[PDB]
Amino acid sequence: RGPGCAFVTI
Amino acid sequence: IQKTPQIQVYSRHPPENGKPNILNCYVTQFHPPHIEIQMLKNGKKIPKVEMSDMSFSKDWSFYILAHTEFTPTETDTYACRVKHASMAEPKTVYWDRDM
Amino acid sequence: SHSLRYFVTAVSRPGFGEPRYMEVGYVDNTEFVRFDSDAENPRYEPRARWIEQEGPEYWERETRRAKGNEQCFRVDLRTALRYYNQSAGGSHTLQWMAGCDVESDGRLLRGYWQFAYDGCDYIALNEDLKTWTAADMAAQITRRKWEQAGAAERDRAYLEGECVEWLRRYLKNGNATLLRTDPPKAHVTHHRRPEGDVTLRCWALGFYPADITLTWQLNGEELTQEMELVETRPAGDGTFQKWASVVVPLGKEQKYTCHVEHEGLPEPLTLRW
Repeated sequence: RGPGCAFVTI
Repeated sequence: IQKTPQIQVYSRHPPENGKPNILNCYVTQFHPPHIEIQMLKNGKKIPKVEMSDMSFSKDWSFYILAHTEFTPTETDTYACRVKHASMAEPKTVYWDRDM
Repeated sequence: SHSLRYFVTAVSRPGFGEPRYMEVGYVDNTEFVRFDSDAENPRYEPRARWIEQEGPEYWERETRRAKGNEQCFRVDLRTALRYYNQSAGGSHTLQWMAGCDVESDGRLLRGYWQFAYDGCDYIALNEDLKTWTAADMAAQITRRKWEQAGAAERDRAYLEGECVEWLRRYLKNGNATLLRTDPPKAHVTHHRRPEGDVTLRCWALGFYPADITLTWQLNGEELTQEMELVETRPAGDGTFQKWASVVVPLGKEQKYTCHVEHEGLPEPLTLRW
């Protein structure tokens, strides 16, 4: 299964 | 920040006139990802060409595979035509059976 | 060892709606899942036979993940415009690769979690899975932000846990195909040139995985002859192809040997014309 950003933005 | 596509046109199996095969157009090392690729037989667009999903490499440049079923002959000419923003005009690459 | 990797791309298109958002997943050199926000009814979709029998929960969870990531990348693309003081009218790309290299005993050899903006390195998780390498001043803003938020901790947990566990399952699902190491079949072709010399071309066909080394040699000396090495290319059937050429004087062909190294070979190949 793939990676999740978890709404961590640059 | 613009990389020009590298283009290879080649058959899946060693080609034999009269024997069914697959013709590939493999396009790599380009950026941005937007690209238009067509496979041509005797100068005409080939109707059934399958496109792989685009992905990218370790150096972030993009790559994609086009392919079509064909039976090579002595009389038919095959090519891949690629349009990308890094190039003023589309580039047509003919199949070279030794490459 | 094997690898599970996801390749994520968002590309803005101002004036034509929201960015196009895509994901593709691989085990080694075998694609197995995809997502494309421009598809009719976008869903995570199978692209290998050995993933098709994951139940509906799997596809619902991965689709939900992709659609959350899509929103994140919209925010990221807007933030990059601010960091770089760029106009809102241009098209830009944000890319993300994450995944794990795992030995057959389950040991994590390396984890990756890295980004590029407009085709150039932006920020990358270091091999320690604790610290970040930022490529420019804009990425230093991101590094400060993720350091203070402890972002790497959650990222490392994916790389040491979920990534490793699911790679193990995928290799079990696809054990009929994913474990093969098909060695290259190699030969040398001979092409006289009008200039009076000869091109020798060393071919490697039918191999998997894609990593291979093709080298022309004499007897240890450095080769000054004209050479050429094409990019490794897919045959389309799960195998790969490559060739490597050298221009040699007519009558000297037998001095040159092509050397082939590949994971599937018990010994490297040495071939002559």
